[PDB]
Amino acid sequence: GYSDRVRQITLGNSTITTQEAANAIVAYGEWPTYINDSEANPVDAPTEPDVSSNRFYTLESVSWKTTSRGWWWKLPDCLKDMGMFGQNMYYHYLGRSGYTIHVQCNASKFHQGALGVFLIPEFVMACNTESKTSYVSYINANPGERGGEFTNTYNPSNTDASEGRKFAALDYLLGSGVLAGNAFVYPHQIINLRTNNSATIVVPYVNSLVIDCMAKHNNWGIVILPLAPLAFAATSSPQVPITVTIAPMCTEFNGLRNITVPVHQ
Amino acid sequence: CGYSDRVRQITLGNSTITTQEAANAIVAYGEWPTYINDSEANPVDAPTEPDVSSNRFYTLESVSWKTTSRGWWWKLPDCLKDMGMFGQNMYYHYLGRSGYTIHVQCNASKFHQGALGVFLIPEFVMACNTESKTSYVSYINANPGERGGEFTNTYNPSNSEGRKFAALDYLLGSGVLAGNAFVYPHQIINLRTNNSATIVVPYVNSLVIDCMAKHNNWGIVILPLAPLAFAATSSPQVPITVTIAPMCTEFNGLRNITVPVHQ
Amino acid sequence: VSQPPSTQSTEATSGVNSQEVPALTAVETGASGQAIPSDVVETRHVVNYKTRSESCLESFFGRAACVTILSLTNSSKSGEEKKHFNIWNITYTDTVQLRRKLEFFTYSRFDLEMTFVFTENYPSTASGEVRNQVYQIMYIPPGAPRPSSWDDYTWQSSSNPSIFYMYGNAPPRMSIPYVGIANAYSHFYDGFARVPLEGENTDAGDTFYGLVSINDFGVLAVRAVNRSNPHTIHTSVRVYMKPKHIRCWCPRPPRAVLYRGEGVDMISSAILPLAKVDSITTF
Amino acid sequence: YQTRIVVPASTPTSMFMLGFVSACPDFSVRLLRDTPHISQS
Amino acid sequence: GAQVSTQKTGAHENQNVAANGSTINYTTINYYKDSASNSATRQDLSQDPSKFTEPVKDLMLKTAPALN
Ligand SMILES: CCCCCCCCCCCCCC(=O)O
Repeated sequence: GYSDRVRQITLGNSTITTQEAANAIVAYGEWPTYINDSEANPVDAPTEPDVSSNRFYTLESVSWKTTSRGWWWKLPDCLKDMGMFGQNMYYHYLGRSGYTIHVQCNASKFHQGALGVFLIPEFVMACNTESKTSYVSYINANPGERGGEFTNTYNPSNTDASEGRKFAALDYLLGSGVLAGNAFVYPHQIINLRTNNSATIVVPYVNSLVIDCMAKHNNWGIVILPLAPLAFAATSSPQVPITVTIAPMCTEFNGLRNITVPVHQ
Repeated sequence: CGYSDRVRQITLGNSTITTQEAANAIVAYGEWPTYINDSEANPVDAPTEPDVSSNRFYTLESVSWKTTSRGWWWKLPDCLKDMGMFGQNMYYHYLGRSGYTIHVQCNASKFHQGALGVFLIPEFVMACNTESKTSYVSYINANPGERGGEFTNTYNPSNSEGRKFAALDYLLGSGVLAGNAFVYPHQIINLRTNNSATIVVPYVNSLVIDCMAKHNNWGIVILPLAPLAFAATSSPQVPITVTIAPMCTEFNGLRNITVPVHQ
Repeated sequence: VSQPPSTQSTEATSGVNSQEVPALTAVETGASGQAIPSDVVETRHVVNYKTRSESCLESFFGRAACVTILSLTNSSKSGEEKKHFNIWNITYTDTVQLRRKLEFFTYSRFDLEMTFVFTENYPSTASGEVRNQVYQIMYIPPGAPRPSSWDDYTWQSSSNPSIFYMYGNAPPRMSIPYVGIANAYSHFYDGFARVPLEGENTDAGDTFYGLVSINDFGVLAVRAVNRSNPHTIHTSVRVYMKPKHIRCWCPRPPRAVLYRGEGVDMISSAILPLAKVDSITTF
Repeated sequence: YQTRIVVPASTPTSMFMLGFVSACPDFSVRLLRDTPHISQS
Repeated sequence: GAQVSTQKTGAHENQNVAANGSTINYTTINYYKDSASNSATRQDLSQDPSKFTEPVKDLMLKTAPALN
C-alpha cells in the first residue's frame, strides 16, 4: 500500500518528495487548466511553454525565530526573475498561470510550533500612512522572492512620505483589517511541527478575467503565520528555516512586445 | 492482514531468529541452497545429509563497534568449524557442501548514528603482511575461527609477523577499493532504519563439492561505512553479533577425523 | 531475420502529484536504486536502437593479449648452450592487462586461442651470415618429462603436442579446449593446497595458500631447432592468448593497485590508487 | 542544503551520507580501449 | 553443411532495423571437428541484471516505499 504522508510531485525538470505531508489541497476543488476556446478574450496566438516555466523554483529562505510575526509574498511577483517564467511574464503583456505551492519547514520531535500557510487571492494590503489611502509604491508593493514580513505594531506615519509607501503589515489583521483567525476561509494547510514538515497547495488561476497583465496584478499572495510559537527547550532562542518552493503550471501568454522592465531598486 | 517487510521470523532446525527492524532479506544471485542433483555429481559414495542436526544457527563471538574500528573479518566455513555438529561433520568428512544464512545483528538507540556494510565475498583471498614472499600466510592465521580477525588502516609488512593477512580496510585486504565492495551480495545496517541484515548464500564454487578443511568458499566482511557516533560520549560502543546457519548441508567420504594444525 | 534486443527506450511522461514515490527507496535492502528519467523528470518518447554489443563478455574478452615474452639464444659459445631453449610456466599472471580483465570474475570457463610471434636480432657487435631459423614449441603437460637440454630426447614429442614454425611465415596459432579439472577455472582460491595436520605446527612453510598452489597447466618448452651458427641469434618469443566462448561467474571489482607476483599481494610503495582533489566542492 | 539539517538535543551534529553511482537501463558503450589505470614495468 | 546468419550493420547500411535485404548475411562453415576450433559464438544479448542489482527475497516495487 501507500501512505498519505509520503508523496512525490514532478513537474518539468524538477521533483519534490516528502515523507511528512498532510495530503495536499486543491483549492476550490479545481486544477489549473488552459483557457478553453469558448472563454478566450485575446485573439492572439498564445504561447504555451511546456517544461520551461513549469518547473519548481526555490525562493530565498526565511528564518523562523520565536519573535517572527509572519512572512508574505505576492505570487507572480515572487517568480519575476525565475528563469523562463520570469522572462515570459516580462516579454508578454498578458499571461496566466496556476501554481503548485510547496512550503517546507523541518524540526525535531522535541520542537513545537505551527505554521499556517494560506493562499489569498487578491491579497490587498493597507498603506502605512494615515494621510493617504491605497498608497504604496510599486517597489514596496512588489518585493520579489524576498517577500515581506508581518509585524504586530501599527506605526503609520502621517508625515513621513517614505514609510507611508510601505505596507502596514499587521499580523493579527493580515495587513488588511481582517482578523487572522478567519484566514482559514482561504485554502490553507498547517505545518504543525509534530505532524508535518511540509504543505502543498494546488492553485487554479482565479480572476474576473480569463487572462490579465502580470506586471500589474498579483493573482494570489502567500501568507505564512506562526499560529503556534516555536520552542525547543534546549536553547534560549531556537531557529528553524522556512522555505517556499513554487512552480507555475498550465501557463500561457499573449501580447508579445518588448521586454517590460519595471521600476526597481 | 498487517504483514510487513520490516519484520521476519527465520526458523531453521531448532533455532529461530526474529527481527523487528530489517530491510527485507537478500538471496545472493537469486538462488537458494539446494542439494547436489544426480545430474551434477562427482562423489560416488552415498551422501550424508545431517539435515536438522547441522542446519541450525550458531552464534559467533560478538565484536564491539568502536569509533576507531575499521572492520571485521570472518571466513564462513571456518568460523563454524568448531560449532556443534556442522563442525564435527566437516572434520569427519573429506568433502562437503553447504549454503548459509548469514544474519548480522547490531542494535543502537535512535540517538546513535553510523552504518555497517555487510558483504559476502566468494573466494575472499587476502594479501599477506610480508614482502619477502607472496601468497605466504600460515594456516592458523588464515583460519581464525569464530573469533574472526580485524581490518586495519595501515600497512606494515614485515621483513612470524609476516604470516598473516594485510587486512587494509580501504583496499578490502586485497588491493581492491572498498567502494566497489557493493558488487558482492551485500546489505547495510544503517542504524537510522535497521538493526539487522540477512543474506541467503548458495554454495558457490567451480566444483560441485570440495574439501572444507582446505577451502573457504565464502568470506564475511563487515565495514563501517559511516562511523559510530553518539552525542553523550567520545567512546560509545555497540556490540555486533553474527549468527550463522548452514543450509542444505551435504557431506561425502568418511575418514578419520581430520585434526588440523592447532595453535 | 531477428533484430538483436536494444537497451531501454524512454516513454513519454507528464507531471505527477501522487503518493507513488519512485525517487525514494532504501539501499539497505541490498538493492540498487531502480529509478530511470521517466520517474523523476518529464520525458519525450525516444526509441532506443542501441545494443550492448561491445559490452558482451565475448566481446570484452575476445582480444589476444600478450602474456609473456621468452628469450632463446642460438649460439656457438659453449657457455650459452643452456640458453638455446627455454621453459615457461603457463599462466596469464605475467601480464597485467589480461589478468585484470579475467579478475573481474571469480570463476570462468573458456576455450583458449594461442598465437606466437617471433622476433629475432643479433645481440653481438659482429653480425654475419646466418641461415633461416626454425622454432619448436612443445607442450609438456603436468607430470610429463622436461628436456634438460635443447637436444634432449623429450623434444621428439611422441606424446606431446608440438608446433613447428619456420621463421618468416605467418605467426603459428592453435586452439586449446577448456582443460580445467574443475567445472570452471577458479581465478581465486581462498584456501590451501594441503591441510597441515596437528603434529607439524609452523607458520613458515605454508606456501600452499592461494590458487597458485593448485594450478599446473604444464609448460611451454621452446627451442631453436637449428645448429649453432658463428653469429649469435637472440630470439624474442611473444606468447599471446585470447579467451573465447567464455562464461563467467560471480563478479567482483577490478584491482585498484599494482600487482605483486602471482597472488593478490600489495606493494607497500603503491597502495594509493586515487588522486587528490582540492576540495569536496571542486567540480 | 535545502532548509537545514535539524538535530534534537543529545544527538550528533555531524552526519554523513554515502553517495552511489550506477548506470541506468538505457545505457551502453561503443568501443574497447586498454584501461589507463594499471601498469607494470 | 554451411550456416547462414546476419552481419553487424555496416557503415552504409542505414537500416537499424537489421532486417533489410539479403545482403546483410554471411556464411560460416566449420572446418574442424573439435569445437574449440570454431569461431566466436553468436552474440547473445540476453541479460538478467536483477541478479546482481536487486537480489531481494521479497518483491520490491519502484513506487511502493522500500521499507513498509
Ligand atoms: C604445442 C603447444 C600447446 C600448448 C597447450 C597449452 C595448454 C594451456 C591450458 C590452458 C591454460 C589456462 C590458464 C588459466 O585460465 O588459468
